[PDB]
Amino acid sequence: AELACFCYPHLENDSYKFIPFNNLAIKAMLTAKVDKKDMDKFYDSIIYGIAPPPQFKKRYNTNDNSRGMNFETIMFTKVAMLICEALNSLKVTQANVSNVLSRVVSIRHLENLVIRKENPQDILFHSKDLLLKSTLIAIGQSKEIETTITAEGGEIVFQNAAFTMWKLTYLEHQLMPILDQNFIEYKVTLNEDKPISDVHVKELVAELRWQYNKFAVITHGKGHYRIVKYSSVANHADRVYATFKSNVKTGVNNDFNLLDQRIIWQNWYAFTSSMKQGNTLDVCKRLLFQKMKPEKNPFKGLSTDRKMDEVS
Amino acid sequence: AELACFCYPHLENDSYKFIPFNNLAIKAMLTAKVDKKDMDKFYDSIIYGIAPPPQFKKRYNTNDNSRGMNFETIMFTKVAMLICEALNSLKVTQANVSNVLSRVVSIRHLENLVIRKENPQDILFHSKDLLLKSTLIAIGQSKEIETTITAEGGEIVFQNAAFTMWKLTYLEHQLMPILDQNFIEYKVTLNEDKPISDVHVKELVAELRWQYNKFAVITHGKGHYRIVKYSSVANHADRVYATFKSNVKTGVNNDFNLLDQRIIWQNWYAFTSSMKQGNTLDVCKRLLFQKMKPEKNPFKGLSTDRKMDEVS
Amino acid sequence: AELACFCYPHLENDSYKFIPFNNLAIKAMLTAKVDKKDMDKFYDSIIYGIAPPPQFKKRYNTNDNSRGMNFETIMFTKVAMLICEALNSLKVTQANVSNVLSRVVSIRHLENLVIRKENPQDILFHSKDLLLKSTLIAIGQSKEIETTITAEGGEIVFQNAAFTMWKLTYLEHQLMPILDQNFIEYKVTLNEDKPISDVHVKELVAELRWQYNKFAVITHGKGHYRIVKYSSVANHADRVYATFKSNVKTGVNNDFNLLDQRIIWQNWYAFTSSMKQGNTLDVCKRLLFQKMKPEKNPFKGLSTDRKMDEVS
Amino acid sequence: AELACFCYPHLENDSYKFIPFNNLAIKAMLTAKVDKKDMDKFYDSIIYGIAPPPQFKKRYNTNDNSRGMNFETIMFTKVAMLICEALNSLKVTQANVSNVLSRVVSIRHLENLVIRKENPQDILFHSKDLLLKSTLIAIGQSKEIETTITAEGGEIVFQNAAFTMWKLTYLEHQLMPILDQNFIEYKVTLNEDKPISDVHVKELVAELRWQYNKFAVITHGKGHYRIVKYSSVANHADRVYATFKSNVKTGVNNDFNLLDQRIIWQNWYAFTSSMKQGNTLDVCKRLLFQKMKPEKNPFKGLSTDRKMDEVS
Amino acid sequence: AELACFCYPHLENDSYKFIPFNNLAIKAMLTAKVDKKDMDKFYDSIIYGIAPPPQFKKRYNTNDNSRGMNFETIMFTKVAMLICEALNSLKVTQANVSNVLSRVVSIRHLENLVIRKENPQDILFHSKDLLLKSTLIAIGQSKEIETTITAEGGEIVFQNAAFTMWKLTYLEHQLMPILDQNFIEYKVTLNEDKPISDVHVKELVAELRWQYNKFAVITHGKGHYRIVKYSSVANHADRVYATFKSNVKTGVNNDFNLLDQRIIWQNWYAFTSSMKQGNTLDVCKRLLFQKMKPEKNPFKGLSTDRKMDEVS
Ligand SMILES: [Cl-]
Ligand SMILES: [Cl-]
Ligand SMILES: [Cl-]
Ligand SMILES: [Cl-]
Ligand SMILES: [Cl-]
Ligand code: NA
Repeated sequence: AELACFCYPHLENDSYKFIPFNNLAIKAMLTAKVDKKDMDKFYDSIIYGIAPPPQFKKRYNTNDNSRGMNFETIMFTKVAMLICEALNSLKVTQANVSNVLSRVVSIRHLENLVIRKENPQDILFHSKDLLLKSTLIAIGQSKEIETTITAEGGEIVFQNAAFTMWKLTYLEHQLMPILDQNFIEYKVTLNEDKPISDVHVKELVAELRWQYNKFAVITHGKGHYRIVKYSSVANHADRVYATFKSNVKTGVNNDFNLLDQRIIWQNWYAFTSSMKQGNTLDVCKRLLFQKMKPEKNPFKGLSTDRKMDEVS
Repeated sequence: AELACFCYPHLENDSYKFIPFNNLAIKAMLTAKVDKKDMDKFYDSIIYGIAPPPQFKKRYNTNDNSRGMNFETIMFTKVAMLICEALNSLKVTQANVSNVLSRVVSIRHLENLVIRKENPQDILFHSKDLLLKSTLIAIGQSKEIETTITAEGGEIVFQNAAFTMWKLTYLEHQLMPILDQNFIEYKVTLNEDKPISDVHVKELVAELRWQYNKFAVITHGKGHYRIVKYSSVANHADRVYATFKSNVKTGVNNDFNLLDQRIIWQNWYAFTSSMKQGNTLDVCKRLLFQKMKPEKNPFKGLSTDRKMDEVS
Repeated sequence: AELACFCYPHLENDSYKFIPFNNLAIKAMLTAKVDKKDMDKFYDSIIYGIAPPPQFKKRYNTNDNSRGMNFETIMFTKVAMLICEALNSLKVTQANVSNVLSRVVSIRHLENLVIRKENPQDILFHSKDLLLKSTLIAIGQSKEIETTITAEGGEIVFQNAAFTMWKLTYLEHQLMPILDQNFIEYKVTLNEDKPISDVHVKELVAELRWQYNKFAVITHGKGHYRIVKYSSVANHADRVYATFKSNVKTGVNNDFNLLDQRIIWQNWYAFTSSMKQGNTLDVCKRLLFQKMKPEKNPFKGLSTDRKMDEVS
Repeated sequence: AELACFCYPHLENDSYKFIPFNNLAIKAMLTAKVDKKDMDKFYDSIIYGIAPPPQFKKRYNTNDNSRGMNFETIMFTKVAMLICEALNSLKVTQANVSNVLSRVVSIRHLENLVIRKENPQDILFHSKDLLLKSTLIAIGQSKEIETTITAEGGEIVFQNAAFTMWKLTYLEHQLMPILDQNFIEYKVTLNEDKPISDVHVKELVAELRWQYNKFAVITHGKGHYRIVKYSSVANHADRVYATFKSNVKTGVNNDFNLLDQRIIWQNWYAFTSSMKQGNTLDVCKRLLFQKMKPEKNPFKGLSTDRKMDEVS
Repeated sequence: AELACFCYPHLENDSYKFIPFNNLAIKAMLTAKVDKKDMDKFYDSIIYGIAPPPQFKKRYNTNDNSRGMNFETIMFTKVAMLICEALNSLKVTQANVSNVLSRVVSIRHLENLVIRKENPQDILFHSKDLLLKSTLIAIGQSKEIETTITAEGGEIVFQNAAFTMWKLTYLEHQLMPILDQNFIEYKVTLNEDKPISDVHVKELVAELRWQYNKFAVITHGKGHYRIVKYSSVANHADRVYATFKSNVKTGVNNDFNLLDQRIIWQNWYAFTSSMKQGNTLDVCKRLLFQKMKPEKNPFKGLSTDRKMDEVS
């Protein structure tokens, strides 16, 4: 959803402050009769303060909508506040305010950051610097790459010197949970920006082959691995191409990190490489469904080793 | 119930302070044997402080009474405090204290204000000024008219630039809930920001005809619309007439605002107009039960009437 | 779903007997690996008897399917038995068996018949003749029209000499409930095959206008009225045209009863008339969205009468 | 309610057989549009058999009515069957059928009889003769007086050679419970129709004065004592007088048994005596509220004896 | 129990400070092996501080004892603190220190004072002086008579200018509840220890005769009325005489206030009068069981007046 679904701008001095919507203001807006010309304008609930532009009605869950967010939960407020705190640190100017608020982001990523931030065990709880950096990355206001330290979060299920693997517990989210109960997804973030040894790569690949054999190892080009069911790959390709195409259109920074060819699923590496080369969706995407000549396996015997390890 | 059911006066210098009753003081009063001459006097429970005059026993729910209020709930205390705060701002004098305390008010309206006041999302939570105004209107100590901003509240089910429609949550009340489970009633308050446009009048009437076709649009003359089941119209008629009649008997001025003839149910407009002309209840109600086709042109003859006035 | 989802044929004498599937046989079939050539063949679970052809997998709810039926409920067995009892009375021959089982029917209609049949208050409980007739109508093996006596059932919400109105309680079904919690639908069946007086029509129309103003009065041409939300009409038109088109294709009896033009929604009568006249979907369907010149209202003042009735 | 609210007559051979209504038939009738002239006729639900005449609608509890009976409970069916069994033993004639069913009876009395007859400890369980007799008395088809053996029932709280005292547990009833939670009432039936010794009368009076001092001892003239709160006495006077008047008007002999003047409350004896003498309600009632000079009581110091027994 | 069951003395400066036992110190003491010589010495649990003298073991509930107090409840600690607060205000010296802790008091009376004290509605909550007075009276360290203001507490069930009647809720107590579920007792305290008008006495007697006719009105001579079941009177007599006899033998003054003969049960008045005259238990107590010549009824017709009030 757009950042504009959570907060509205308020001019103080030369700079804009951002304020969370009250959930009852949103609720009022959803029952409102509004002229077409005012669909893109902030809404006055009268009793509960300002509400988001009515054009965003479908971002919110109601009796007849389950494709939006549960804005009446406490997590909505927590996420809104997370966003506001980050935006407030930016000193957004008159010129940029609309651009900033129109950015569409992952709400689940933000709920996960709230979960990190509120846990006294977690570094984000103790470092406002890292919390802000992590949030800025999540709301499209940073050039920095998401790494282990700034990761959205979840449950750590594997870790070595170079990598941290997280289970994304989207089924249990309050604000915008995944509704398909068969959903399972992980991400692998890089611990440091530093050359990674063959040994540490091998360790990750061995874990992925043994423990997550039914998962494709892919990436959306933003600097981390996404571990997804093979049955979901086509959808990921659609999302990835569209984002890439759009960035080419708006001339926005369209840097796409392919990541390690020894780790990424062979077909996905082919699909994304062809995409970067400037091919159309159809040329790209069909590479996903093709059985390819198995590349020179950089790490033979990995699964057998894990197997023998388990037996002993 | 009378305001004297919630608090008692204490003279301090030149004006009164009002103090809420302890619920156990009321409970003791209910078991008390009192001289007839003392039925109208505030009661000393000895252990729990002053209590309301025994003449108001029937205002309180007991084993042999379910037609009063639940004075042992926390809401009783909250409503009593709301009343006291408003009354304390008035500087009530000896000349007026009896009249003030004898004013009968809607307890449900007051519970609804407590509900608004205690919600951080609601402007009443943040504006002592508006809270006082809203309360003063509710307890009959204001010249002001209830509007959206000063409304008793409830659930907003429709809103446009000119109007806010509220569902009244009376079934869920703690202090004096409606006990008939078939109860459904709404109210429409004017936002009163700017002059009203007929665009917004048409929108309201369309919502009412389409979504609430089984409800009569009426008013009790206090400046807002009441959306009631047609099957409850006769009862509202009786209540409205009694209040009107009583104000005539006593001497209080009857300000009955008829509102918009295009919005009010035609029969209700006729009934209230006849009432305002001093007709008996029997004559007024006949209009309620009469089949009646809408008035084409209520403004026809306005100039001719002015003409004949000049001739006279 | 197809009748073939509930039972399989077994040759006894010259005639076919029909036997319900065990739900664990179906469950086994859903986990089975089957050759393309055998998708249309009955499945042998080995342990739990015969199961339906694997081509019907999507008729059954599983972890990854919510668009089918809950075949593990007792209602599945009850419906299967209802079907078998009716089919067994037919003495289906070798030639017809495949045709009979391929018929797609409403499962909810059948669950409703089970609910009627199992209620000792209901005539279907006491008359095997009427139960069989009702079931045959429901499974496409009868020329008879569904009437009040043979109705699928539900809750009676209105009745007069000529009509019976039923609420379809699909939200509460066990086998294949409607999942959209906003669903509401009724049907009006004719009590007798006998001319209906203007008075009795007027009574129905008055009820529909007063109590169900937000519902379109339509029909699928099979001899009864369907009372559906206006917001669902376009979908009904799609379903109705497809069925009509298909029947023209297979040369199947394509009799479409328009029903009473004084009762049916004006636009729906236009749409279905144009359909019968042989027009395309686009010519037909667009009549639904057009505001038409209100036809000569056969019953003026109906809503006003009900209104005045309620007030008194 | 009238007997016609529970069953309808069906002519078999020589005479009428009474058959209980299905509760869904009643439920259908409540939704039915019926011609004015047919309001007093038995209603055909089509689906669920015959229903009571629509003129009796208010006898049945619905969403908008709480003053009737809960006809969807199993007790409705049990009461109906009890009525039917009694009526079917009478061989009612054509000339009598309508009057028999028009009789208004106590539904609570009937539920109590059901409670008696279904209890294997109770004599009514083991004697169809006594059961029929008890029921015929309750439904106004007997010249017999209700005694202990044929009592409606309840809980026995006192018993001696001559009397049995019952607590009427109307609060716990399923069909038509008393809704006032403050309700308490007892009845004292005579164990047999014989002269009662002074000693056995004195024993009853002693118990009433000691254990039930806040209760008036009255009678409705049907041969037993009713023990009711003094605060309900005036209401009993209204009901009793109303019934007495009704009988005199319709030429029915009241046969009002005053009962023992040594037991009945003095003011009640005066009231009913004045009623039998033919006086107006106003004149009779005036005797209820008259602090009349005590008659000397024929049982001195009964409470003193009980006190001393308690202390020992 | 003895005050020494709740606290121990600690000399501080000129006088003793009293300190509550930890419940685990008591629990330890209950398992302790102690010399007979030390049974009357305070016990050192080592772990949980000082404990009561082992001679008081039976005052505490354990697996083999249910006749004591529940010392592990929070009410134990509250009562203990209530006692200490009162004793500490006395500046007890070596002179009286031992007699103070030996005094046996009503634990239930003390729990009731805690219940009064902790209630913001109660005057004891706001006045430390009245709280101390009330407690000092309850623990036998005051010459003042218990009145309404200083009452132990309970539920107010009647009140007039002169009296307050309390229900003792001993069944619900935590520390040492009455275990006989048949228990019911009230007390009537004087609002002021001043002469009381005949009218105000009459009001009390009328309430007692009407609402509490099965209760004997007695007193234990300490300045208030106790309303007890007639079946408990003989036991009260034994307790009262034993205390009187004991006070005589222990030099302590009796000061038995017989209270008002127009209120007290005749037999109790005779018994206690005879007691005050120095007669033996046999002579005193037999007056309880004698049917006495009725005394001139001071207020004839009280019962009739209430009856008439109830009927109207
Ligand atoms: Cl990525
Ligand atoms: Cl109003
Ligand atoms: Cl149809
Ligand atoms: Cl009687
Ligand atoms: Cl005492
Ligand atoms: Na009828």
